[PDB]
Amino acid sequence: HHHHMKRKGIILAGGSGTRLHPATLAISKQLLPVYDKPMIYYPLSTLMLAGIREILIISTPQDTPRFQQLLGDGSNWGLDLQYAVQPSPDGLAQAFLIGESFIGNDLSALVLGDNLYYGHDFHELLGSASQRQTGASVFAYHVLDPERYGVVEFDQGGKAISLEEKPLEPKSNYAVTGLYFYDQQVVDIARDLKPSPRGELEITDVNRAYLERGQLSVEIMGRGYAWLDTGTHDSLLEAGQFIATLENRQGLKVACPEEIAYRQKWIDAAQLEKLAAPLAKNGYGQYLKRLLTETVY
Amino acid sequence: MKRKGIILAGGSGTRLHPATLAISKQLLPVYDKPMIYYPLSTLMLAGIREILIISTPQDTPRFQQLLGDGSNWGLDLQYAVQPSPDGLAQAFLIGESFIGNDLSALVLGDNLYYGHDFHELLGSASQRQTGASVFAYHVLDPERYGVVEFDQGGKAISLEEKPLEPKSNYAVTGLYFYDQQVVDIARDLKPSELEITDVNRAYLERGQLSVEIMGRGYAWLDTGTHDSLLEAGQFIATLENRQGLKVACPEEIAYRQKWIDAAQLEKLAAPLAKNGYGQYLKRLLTETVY
Amino acid sequence: HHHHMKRKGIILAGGSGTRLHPATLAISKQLLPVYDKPMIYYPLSTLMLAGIREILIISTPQDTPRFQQLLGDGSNWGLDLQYAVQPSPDGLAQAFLIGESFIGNDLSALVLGDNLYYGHDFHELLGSASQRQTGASVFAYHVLDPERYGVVEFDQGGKAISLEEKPLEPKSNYAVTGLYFYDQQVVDIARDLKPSPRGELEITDVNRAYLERGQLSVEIMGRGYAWLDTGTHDSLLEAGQFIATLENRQGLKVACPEEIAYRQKWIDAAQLEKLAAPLAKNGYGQYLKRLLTETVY
Amino acid sequence: MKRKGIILAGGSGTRLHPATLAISKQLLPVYDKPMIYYPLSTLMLAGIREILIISTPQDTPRFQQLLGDGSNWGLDLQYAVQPSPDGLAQAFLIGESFIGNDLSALVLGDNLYYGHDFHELLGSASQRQTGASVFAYHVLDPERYGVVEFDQGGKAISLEEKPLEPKSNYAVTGLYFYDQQVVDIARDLKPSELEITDVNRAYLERGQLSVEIMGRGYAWLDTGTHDSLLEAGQFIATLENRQGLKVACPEEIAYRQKWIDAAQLEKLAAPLAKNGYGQYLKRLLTETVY
Ligand SMILES: Nc1c(NC(=O)c2ccccc2)c(=O)[nH]c(=O)n1Cc1ccccc1
Ligand SMILES: Nc1c(NC(=O)c2ccccc2)c(=O)[nH]c(=O)n1Cc1ccccc1
Ligand SMILES: Nc1c(NC(=O)c2ccccc2)c(=O)[nH]c(=O)n1Cc1ccccc1
Ligand SMILES: Nc1c(NC(=O)c2ccccc2)c(=O)[nH]c(=O)n1Cc1ccccc1
Ligand SMILES: [Cl-]
Ligand SMILES: [Cl-]
Ligand SMILES: [Cl-]
Ligand SMILES: [Cl-]
Repeated sequence: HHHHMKRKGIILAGGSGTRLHPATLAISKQLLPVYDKPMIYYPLSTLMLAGIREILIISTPQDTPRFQQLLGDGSNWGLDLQYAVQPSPDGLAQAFLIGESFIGNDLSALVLGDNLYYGHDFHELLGSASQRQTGASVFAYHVLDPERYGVVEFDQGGKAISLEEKPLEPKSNYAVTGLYFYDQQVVDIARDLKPSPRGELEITDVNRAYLERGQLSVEIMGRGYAWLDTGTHDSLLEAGQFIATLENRQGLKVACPEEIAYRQKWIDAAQLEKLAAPLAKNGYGQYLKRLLTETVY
Repeated sequence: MKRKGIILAGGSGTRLHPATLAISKQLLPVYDKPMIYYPLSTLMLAGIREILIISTPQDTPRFQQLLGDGSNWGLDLQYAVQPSPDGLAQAFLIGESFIGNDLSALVLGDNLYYGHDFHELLGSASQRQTGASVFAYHVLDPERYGVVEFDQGGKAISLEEKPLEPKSNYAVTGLYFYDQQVVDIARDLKPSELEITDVNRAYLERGQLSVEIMGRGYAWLDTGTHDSLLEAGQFIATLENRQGLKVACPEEIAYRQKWIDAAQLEKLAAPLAKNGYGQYLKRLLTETVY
Repeated sequence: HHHHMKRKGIILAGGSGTRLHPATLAISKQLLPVYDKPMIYYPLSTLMLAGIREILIISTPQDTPRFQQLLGDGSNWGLDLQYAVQPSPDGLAQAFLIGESFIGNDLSALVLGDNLYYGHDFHELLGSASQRQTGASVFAYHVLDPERYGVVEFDQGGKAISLEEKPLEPKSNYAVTGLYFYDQQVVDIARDLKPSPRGELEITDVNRAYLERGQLSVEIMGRGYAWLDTGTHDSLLEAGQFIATLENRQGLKVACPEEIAYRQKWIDAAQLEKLAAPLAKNGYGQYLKRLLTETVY
Repeated sequence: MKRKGIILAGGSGTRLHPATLAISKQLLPVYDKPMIYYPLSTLMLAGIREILIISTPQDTPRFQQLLGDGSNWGLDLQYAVQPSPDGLAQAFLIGESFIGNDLSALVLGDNLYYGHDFHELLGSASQRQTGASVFAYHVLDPERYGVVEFDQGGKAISLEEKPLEPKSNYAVTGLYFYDQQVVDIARDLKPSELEITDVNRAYLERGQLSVEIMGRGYAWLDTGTHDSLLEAGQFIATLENRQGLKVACPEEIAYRQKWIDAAQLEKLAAPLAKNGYGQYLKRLLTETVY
């Protein structure tokens, strides 16, 4: 027949299996707080910073109602939030099959629900990835332990020439972060994925697909950014200390969704005033109130 | 006489919202385990095996899922709800039939204790068949708590809940031992909240309150703020990683109290075998820890 | 008679009096480590990032030999380091009287020896301040406790219109950080300063002087930067945790002077190899060695 | 018999360079006070007032400036140098004339201890007039230390310094009590370094080594890395800020041992009056701390 561009977001905030049991037995990792807010506020704030307003949250059946209770339909923050369940954790690239109907014919963005980013001109780094309407965009960050991640190899010109998932002998220390930008080809790339030996559909196979077509942009997220680790109990604790230090220093919050919707002009002063009221007695609501007065450059 | 325990893990209101908007504080981890493991481990260390967990209606199912009926750790867990947050002393009205004609002990679900000879320090409270024991602890901010005042001879002469002008820096901790009188004292309480400090004052007036000092060489950790939640997890991380030993591991404590045997400990470590907690429980079977 | 532009740096790493006694009784604050290196490496690294190679370190008479033992004459790192003593702490603006001969007819830069900065495109933020050959440049950063600092007030257009030192009622939450860029007028501005009521020559009077002549640029250092606090034992501990978290995450060091001189091309591979050798057994020397191999973007 | 003390605060080589390039580790603060205050406070808590500080030649003047002759805190401090880092047992050759015919105790200048009833735990070692006492502590990484092996009955049967295959996870801590034999045992040692574990093995072979367990409810903190230095300061910050009480404050401990009086404590707090440490010492004059 005959047919005659915006970008949707997906947050994968599914099962971390038993790795962090028993800490995570009664509740999933992405609802645990990092200092003063739930973990999912951070990657959600990241999507919002990319200008993305229509967002699918993928979680386990057990925990979806709790994600729904925390976040609603998004209307309070100028967003539209929908929900989908992942019955079993079959790999990150399942997000695109699970989210196939949500995505439709649009461009998309995947963020892991346990990743947090901090640093200056992050809005602008996401802007270039979001503005690119063709191909895929990922970010490479220097890490101590690249063997844990998808690793990107660069030629002497600085061109990305290979990707490898958890290599025993990394070709560089540049890990692919858990924020991915995709055009309309990804659902089709995802549907042709064959499981890997450990029973998972690998995002690195999706990104390699783009690489082999010449449509993978790999931007460096520099060392002046913090891409923090929530993979261990220890790293979770370091992520909370990190955010506490920045917030207590500056009197500004990292990854406050109310604030970000306010600054984007997705909600207005009066709506922000309403969101503050039920939290007026604690520091978070008193912080939302203070935003109405102050110019923050 | 057998002593029954109660963990009160009720609501903290909106004070830590949005961090606790999704789920109650006592289910969140402190470092490597759910917060409630810590006060539970305290009761177990006092020899207490029959225990009532009281939480909000929304969250009981989840305490219940986490901990079950206790039988896997040689405990006998029961559960009950606190519909609204109307004071710690409701624990004894909600827990009345559970307690029966027995001695009891109440620990708050968010209190963490650490230190040497804690088993002994709780032994002396536990073995008192008569009266009540509580613990006083020096703190920077006594206004936040029940404050005990002492005479020059070291005798408790008043308790005050959240006084504007604390009489001392001694704060009553969230661990309480009681005889058969506490239910009836709980039942005649009048709202101020139904205050645990009124329960303890009732025993004080009758010369039946033992106020033992919990010395400066014990850790009574603060989980009342986001900052103090953090310091607590850092505090436990430092101890566990220095020693290769875990703080408030119920499976280990059951095993050491001989409430479960080596074969049961082995089955418990099986599901967790690929991570550090299972590896740890496996390592306990063949190492002597003094 | 008849006469016929580079920028020199000064690090003020003098007396913190008795405020941090007894921690600082046997040694000055600026030699205490922040995680894995001495505190003075951080502000020194900041000057180096601004392209500054000729640097005066001002310390107490008691501690100069220890600053000299740590840092030498700078030749090992492609720098020229000189030393001057401050017999009594009479205020930060004394740096210009103490450093009058060192400065000569050049432009200058003052950094406090206990300030540390982290964040992306810091090189570029310093570049604009350093390239400005006229007037003064300072940086304003949002803090929880502006009452502790020099506070900058902005009009609705975002123009700086006043400065106040430790105001009881701050006009904004924007504090002036401890990095200052100056033209050839500063030594003369400094020499006319009259002590303040508490017996100190105030840098805020110097900056107000520039403001009243229309030659103070106040650039915002955004919230995506960390300007960390070493004013208390607590904040010192948070600064060390902060740097440990970033360094252990990335496998890169913050404020490694050897690395920065290497990357600037002030020293070469073989010199860096020599600086590594006496530290080869510890993580710091093994890190200097690894830099010779790897491309870090 | 009077027992004299030695703090060994010698060189850590280049291991923490460049952080310690400027000055030795034991002069750096842990949170709010210089590291050496902590092992010093340990000796004081054991009743030890006559103390020899041994440090590198470069740094002695500065230990000497920091601490003086001790008289202001009711101590009697002396000082001596360790020219090179040739093993902890040199402490007894360097300290030989200082020790004389007396009993002695050696603490490493970078060891931190915390916990309840520490005064008592050191009392039982201190009061032994014969033989040597050391402390064993469970740790994750016993290879880094002197490792003690026990028989099924809990008796020490071997000590090994930094074994490649530790026999247990029990590590000997950096606090050692000795009788009059240690100098002569130190003097017959042969370089392996002159090893403190050889000194302790000499007493073991003669049935004269008391190996007491320092339980899991005590903190023996690690200052051997940059990471463990940090965890230690965080650990002390959390205790001091929770309690409003300081850990290892020599002035306070002198005052409580009645080695200095209220008027002396008052003069000590005067120079520090504008900061928290002086304010703290002033606050100790009019508060009862149990
Ligand atoms: N840039 C901001 C902002 N600022 C904005 O989102 C913003 C939005 C529109 C215009 C200007 C600034 C904020 O309010 N909170 C915040 O954490 N950041 C940093 C951030 C945001 C999301 C994820 C990681 C870091
Ligand atoms: N004392 C123990 C023990 N020891 C025991 O449970 C025990 C009990 C009876 C006999 C032998 C060991 C332990 O295994 N785990 C633990 O965390 N502690 C300390 C502790 C226990 C509860 C709360 C805070 C600290
Ligand atoms: N930008 C760098 C760099 N990179 C450089 O200095 C550099 C120098 C010349 C060209 C490219 C990069 C570094 O090596 N270490 C470092 O801590 N930073 C960040 C930094 C440097 C100084 C003060 C605060 C943060
Ligand atoms: N026990 C005390 C005390 N208590 C005393 O010194 C003391 C000694 C004799 C009688 C009464 C109190 C103190 O004041 N400060 C302190 O840090 N402690 C614990 C301690 C002391 C040294 C090292 C590690 C922990
Ligand atoms: Cl960067
Ligand atoms: Cl104690
Ligand atoms: Cl920014
Ligand atoms: Cl113990």
